[PDB]
Amino acid sequence: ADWEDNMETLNDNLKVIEKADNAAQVKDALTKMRAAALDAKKATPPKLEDKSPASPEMIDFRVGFDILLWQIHDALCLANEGKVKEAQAAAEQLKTTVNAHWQKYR
Amino acid sequence: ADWEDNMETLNDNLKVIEKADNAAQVKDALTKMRAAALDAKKATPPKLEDKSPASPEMIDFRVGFDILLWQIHDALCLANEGKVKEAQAAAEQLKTTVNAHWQKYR
Amino acid sequence: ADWEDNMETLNDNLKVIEKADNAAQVKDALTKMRAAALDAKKATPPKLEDKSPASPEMIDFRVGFDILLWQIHDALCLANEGKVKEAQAAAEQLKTTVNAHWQKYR
Ligand SMILES: [Ca+2]
Ligand SMILES: [Ca+2]
Ligand SMILES: [Ca+2]
Ligand SMILES: [Ca+2]
Ligand code: NA
Ligand SMILES: [Zn+2]
Ligand SMILES: [Zn+2]
Repeated sequence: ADWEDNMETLNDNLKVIEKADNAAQVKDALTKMRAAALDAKKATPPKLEDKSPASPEMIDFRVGFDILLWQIHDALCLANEGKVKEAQAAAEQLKTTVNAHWQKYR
Repeated sequence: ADWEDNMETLNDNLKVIEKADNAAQVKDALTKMRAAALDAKKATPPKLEDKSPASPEMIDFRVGFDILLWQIHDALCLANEGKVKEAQAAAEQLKTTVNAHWQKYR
Repeated sequence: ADWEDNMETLNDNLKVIEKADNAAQVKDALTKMRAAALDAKKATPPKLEDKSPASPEMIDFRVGFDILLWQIHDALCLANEGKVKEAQAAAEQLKTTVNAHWQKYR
């Protein structure tokens, strides 16, 4: 449900970044990604729906989103200094982390 | 500090930022806000005292402080580059989020 | 990695930062510290091995690594601006936090 919609939002803004030209477009898209990742962090993903809220699996899930958030931050920092090409290359690796998380927990 | 005291710290420093003259005052206030938001993640609002510490409700509460922390980060990054007016405008957005969290959990 | 090996990594990279000659070296060390701290967030330290993963003590432990992560970020923000000496001074606060965490949780 809502976790899946957050995953899709992350992918949409990744495509937005991959087809961007100036630094402010990349920044806007990464900011939307950060918001979607934070919204997903509080969800219970489909694979873990049968586990206790107190399970170590859910803590690992949430810390994985913290890792994604610091990767988003690095891309955003590159974009905020006008390094558009480097920001887009960092976002290419974000595609991996985002969709690996998607595929791990769906 | 308990949750209400940490929220008071957030609001006191939002006022300091609103009335600030230079970048050093804004940076000091935002650093205090960051410390308060992190400390608040260890607290429990009175209406959630009967919930499990990792219940979805308490996860939502802690991740709401993560959302605040990333908005604080944006404002502090602006203040660190001497962008005082942009940092104050971002702190005005911070007040909205702080108020919404206050209303949600008090 | 387990908690102790992550603490080893944090201490090793604090030494690297202290002796570092340029911004690339400081950025690399701080990035490794960030990774070790995020990994340690999924661990259980020796003092809390008799506590539940979702106990209040373990939530407080994870928030302590969030605090460290934001201090790492401050030093990394300085290094990203080429302010090597200021970043090393900031890493003095990391040493205090890391040492206190070692003493509290070993
Ligand atoms: Ca009060
Ligand atoms: Ca209640
Ligand atoms: Ca060892
Ligand atoms: Ca060693
Ligand atoms: Na070593
Ligand atoms: Zn947690
Ligand atoms: Zn930053």
